[PDB]
Amino acid sequence: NGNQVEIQPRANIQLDFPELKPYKQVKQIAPAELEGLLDLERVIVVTGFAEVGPWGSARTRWEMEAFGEFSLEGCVEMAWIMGFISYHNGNLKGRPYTGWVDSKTKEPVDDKDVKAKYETSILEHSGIRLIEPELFNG
Amino acid sequence: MGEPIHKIATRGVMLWKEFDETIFNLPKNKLVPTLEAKRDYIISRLNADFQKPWFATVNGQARDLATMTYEEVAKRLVELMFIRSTNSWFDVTWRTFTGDFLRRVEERFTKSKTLSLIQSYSLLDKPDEAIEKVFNAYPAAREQFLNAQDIDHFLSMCQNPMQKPVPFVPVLDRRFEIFFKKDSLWQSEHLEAVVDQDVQRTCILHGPVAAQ
Amino acid sequence: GQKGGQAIVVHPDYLYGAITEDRYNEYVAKVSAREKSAYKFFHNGMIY
Repeated sequence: NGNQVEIQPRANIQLDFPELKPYKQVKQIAPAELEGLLDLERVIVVTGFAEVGPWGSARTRWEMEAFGEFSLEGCVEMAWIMGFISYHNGNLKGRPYTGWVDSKTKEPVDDKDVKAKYETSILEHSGIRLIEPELFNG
Repeated sequence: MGEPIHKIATRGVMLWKEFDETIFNLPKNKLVPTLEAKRDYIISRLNADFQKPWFATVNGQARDLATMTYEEVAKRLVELMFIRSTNSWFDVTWRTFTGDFLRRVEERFTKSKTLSLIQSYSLLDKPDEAIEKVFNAYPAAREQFLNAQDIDHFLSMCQNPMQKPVPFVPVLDRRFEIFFKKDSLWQSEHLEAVVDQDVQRTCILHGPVAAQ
Repeated sequence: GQKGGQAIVVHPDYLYGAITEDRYNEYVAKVSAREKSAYKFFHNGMIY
C-alpha cells in the first residue's frame, strides 16, 4: 500500500505571583470585622523577594527545596544562570535558529534536551559541594 | 531598490510616499531612532491607510508583539490571513504560518509529552474552531503575553523565505522598509484579503498619461 | 553577638479581607496587568 506529529515541552518560566482568589473566597477566611479596621499604611507587606545562592534564584532554590529536583523551567533557568545554555536568534549553521544553544559549542539545544544534557553538571556544581578555587581566586 | 514606480494616489500610496520622503531616505544610523520616535504615528498610519496593517493591534488598539497574548496573536493571524468571504486561507503558506505558531503555543504551554492538538494543517480550514480547541487545551495562553523567545520565533518565521510575505508589519526596525514595501502588488487584484476591502489601503500601478 | 531575631509572615490573603470588593477588584486587575508586564520584561532580559 505504499507509504502523528509529537509536541515537546518548552520552558515557560513563571514569576509565580501570588494567586488572587475571588473576593468572596478571600473574604470568607478573614474575619468580617477586619474590613476597615486596619491602617493599611501601618500594615507592612512583602511585595517582592529574590535571592542569589547555591541553587540559583529563589525559584530554583524553592524547586530544589520542595520537590528535590528541577522541573523543565527550573533546569532551564539553572542552565541559563550557570551559562550552560545561551540564547541565540539569527542564522546558525546556515538555517535560521531561534532558541537556546550551548554556550561553548554553540550547537542548538532543545528544552527537552537541556535536562538530559545539563542535569548532572547542574547538580554537581550547585548547592553544598567541595570549594572550587576558580570561584574564590585559586 | 529605489526605482520610480507610478501608482494611483491612494491613501496607502501616499503613506508610501511620505515614508519615502521622511523615513526611508534617512541613513542607517538615523533610521532606527526615527522609527522609535515615530512608532505611534507609523502604527496609526499603517492601521488606518495601508494594506499591511500594524500586526500588534487588538480591538483597534495599538499594541506590540510583546504586549500581545498568544490567543490575541492567533486571532490576529486568522483575521489578517484567513478570508471569511471565501471561507478559506488566502495562501497555504499563510495557513502553515498560523499552524506553526499554534504548534509553538502548544509546545510552550504543554507540561510534558502529548500528541499535537493540530495534527494536520487541513484542520485550520475552520480556524475559529482550531483556535478554540487549542486554547481550551492550553487555557493559560489566553491571558499570557508572548514569550520573548516566541516573539523572536514569530519574527524569524515572518522572515522565512519559503513563504508568502506576511500581510502586516510585525515590528519597526531596520527591516521595516522590507516589510513595508515587499509584496505590494497582489493586493490590487485580491482586495478580499485586505482589512476593509478598501482600495485606498492598496497600491495600484498605473500610468499618469494613459489614465486619460 | 547575641543577635536574636524573630519575624512573623502572615498569609497575604488575610490582608485582602481588610478592603472593599471594588478596591480588591481594581487591585487584582492592576496586579494582572503588572504580572504580564513583568513576565515580558523578565523573559526579554533573560534571553538578552
